[PDB]
Amino acid sequence: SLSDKDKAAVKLLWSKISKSSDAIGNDALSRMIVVYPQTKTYFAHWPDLSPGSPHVKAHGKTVMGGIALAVSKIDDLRAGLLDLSEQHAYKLRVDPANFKILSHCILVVISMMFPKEFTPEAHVSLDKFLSGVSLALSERYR
Amino acid sequence: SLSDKDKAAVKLLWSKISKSSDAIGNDALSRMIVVYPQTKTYFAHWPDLSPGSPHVKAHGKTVMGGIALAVSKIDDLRAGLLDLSEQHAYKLRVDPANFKILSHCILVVISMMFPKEFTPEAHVSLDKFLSGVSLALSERYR
Amino acid sequence: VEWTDQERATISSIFGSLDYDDIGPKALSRCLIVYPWTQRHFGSFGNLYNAEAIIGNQKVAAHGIKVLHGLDRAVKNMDNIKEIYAELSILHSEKLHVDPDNFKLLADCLTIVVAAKMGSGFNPGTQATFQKFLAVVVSALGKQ
Amino acid sequence: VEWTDQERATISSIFGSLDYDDIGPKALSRCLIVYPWTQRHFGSFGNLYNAEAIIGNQKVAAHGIKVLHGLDRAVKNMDNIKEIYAELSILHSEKLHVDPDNFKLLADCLTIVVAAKMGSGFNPGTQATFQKFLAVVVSALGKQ
Ligand code: HEM
Ligand code: HEM
Ligand code: HEM
Ligand code: HEM
Repeated sequence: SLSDKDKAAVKLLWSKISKSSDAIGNDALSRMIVVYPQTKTYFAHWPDLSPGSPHVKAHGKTVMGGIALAVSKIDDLRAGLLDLSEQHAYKLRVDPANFKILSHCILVVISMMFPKEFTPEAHVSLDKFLSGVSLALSERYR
Repeated sequence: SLSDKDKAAVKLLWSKISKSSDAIGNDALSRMIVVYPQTKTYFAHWPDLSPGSPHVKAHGKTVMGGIALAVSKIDDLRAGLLDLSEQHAYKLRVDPANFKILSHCILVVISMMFPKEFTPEAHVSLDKFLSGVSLALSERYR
Repeated sequence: VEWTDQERATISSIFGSLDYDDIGPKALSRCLIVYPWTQRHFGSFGNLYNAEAIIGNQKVAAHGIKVLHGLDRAVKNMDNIKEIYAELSILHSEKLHVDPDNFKLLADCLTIVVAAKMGSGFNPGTQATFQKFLAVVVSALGKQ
Repeated sequence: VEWTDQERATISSIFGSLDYDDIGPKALSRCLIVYPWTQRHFGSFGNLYNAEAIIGNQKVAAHGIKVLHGLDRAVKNMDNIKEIYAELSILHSEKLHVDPDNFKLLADCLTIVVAAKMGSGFNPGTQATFQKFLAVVVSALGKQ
């Protein structure tokens, strides 16, 4: 569970990075599909994610829009993200082993793009948050 | 021909950018081979230049080392770059239509990486310089 | 020329992201500084003796903004560019006597100014589509 | 594991570029903050009650530097990693009682610290090779 300090930390970091959220999302998805090639099947329909290809802001905004939703619903992630759990489990059938993978790639991108703001305190709170998001997303799978 | 102001301008810009010269070189070569695909044949032997692949500092340093040479020999580019003209014309047989292409891609990279320092005055002097380098490199072709 | 949906989106995305009142004056002024013979048809009253004078010239600034607005018609109708620019091509050749080579020089300066604005986002594929689009426009304008 | 020449070069390049006295303390301190059960085997005398205390802890800083120096042996001999780490694996299991899971957590923190240092240079392929290398090391160390 997220403490009030954690929730404050997540909101503060988000206030600093949300303006680059399309870029964060594109960068995280692109590295996920390369580093973790079992994931390419989920995004082969978005060939813009191939390195070197022009960036589609709406593709990055998709995933980071989910994170923005989670920041707004940070007091009750399970209820907040229940529809997105259904989408991933039923509609898309994303293997749930991948939520922790995308989480890691988001942390890597944030560290690369915002090294001053991504302190170890920012990282622990954001990591707890993303564990929370991944568990919420995993709710409908079984 | 380069004026004393031009030579000063080129030296000053070079003093600001030379520390990133491996990165400049890699970025310029990689975009050249994508934007101008007739050039891929020259660099297919360096698969590191594919977008997303790990960067080989020595590959970027190759081309930008030629530019560094040219900055040191800026009072007499034809004599300074004559050996590199022979390498490109005879050893490698690079089509000389490509010197102006790589020149443009170097300017694009510099503009992307050093937008504050790449003023229009910096650009005119650097462009004249790179026209000079391309002509020097073209010397041995016919 | 043939255009894919991906390419049409990229061009729309790039141009949507630009502040034409900033980028236009920057591109034309840069062209008049790097290729100073492109001053030929400006400075009929004032002088253009250095970069500060060219960047300060109001008519040059205004025209760089007109160039960017002029490119909008092509952004929105990428498969009719030749036809769209037929009247502006006649204006620039028959009335203004602009050399057709000057359009290629301006296109390069615009690419260098857009690259500075987009930073690392101006990756190889982005540059490829952007330059393809300008090349089509340059070809339509440079008809005599 | 099999390694290509390209991969061996990348690992050499990444590690050559790092200041171990800066990156080592950063990676271990970060691990003790993000995964605070990894304090278990530190703080035998002083306390580690917050991030400032952990980053200020001299023994933690010194050990992060030892971790980076320890990775050098693998950088230089990528095809014998299991054998190279056999004595340090015994030390960390039999004498120190470090959980083998803790090596994976430290590897993630090291990747996040190296990504911050390399910036955009830490592209997808670079991350792939770097994480493959750490994974091999983690597998050798985490033997009981
Ligand atoms: C932090 C974890 C994640 C968040 C916050 C997230 C968020 C979202 C959002 C908001 C959508 C849009 C749903 C809609 O159309 O309404 C989406 C779609 C999608 N997600 Fe995720 N997602 C996450 C993880 C994953 C993972 C791990 C994968 C695959 C490895 C995945 C693959 C997809 C795919 C394929 C779509 C459909 C995209 C499209 O064609 O529209 N997601 N996700
Ligand atoms: C600004 C223009 C250019 C400069 C300053 C430049 C500089 C150099 C330098 C210094 C070398 C190393 C020569 C050596 O081994 O001693 C080199 C090699 C090479 N250049 Fe260029 N070059 C230029 C343009 C081009 C262009 C336009 C092409 C092709 C489109 C090209 C393709 C090559 C190739 C293929 C090599 C061999 C690389 C290798 O395998 O070692 N160069 N160049
Ligand atoms: C994509 C390239 C370009 C576009 C879209 C463009 C567009 C325009 C437009 C919309 C006008 C106003 C037309 C009118 O009177 O109603 C104009 C005027 C003008 N353009 Fe361009 N132009 C371009 C390139 C150039 C270049 C390269 C030059 C010269 C180097 C140039 C020189 C002029 C001049 C001198 C006028 C002023 C005419 C006057 O005072 O009556 N243009 N341009
Ligand atoms: C790649 C991973 C790691 C490497 C290369 C590494 C390397 C080393 C080395 C070289 C030493 C000194 C050995 C000696 O006494 O001569 C050491 C000591 C130690 N390591 Fe690690 N280590 C790693 C991971 C970890 C982790 C994850 C933990 C705990 C979370 C840890 C806890 C310790 C402790 C407590 C000691 C001190 C033992 C003492 O005071 O005698 N190590 N490590």
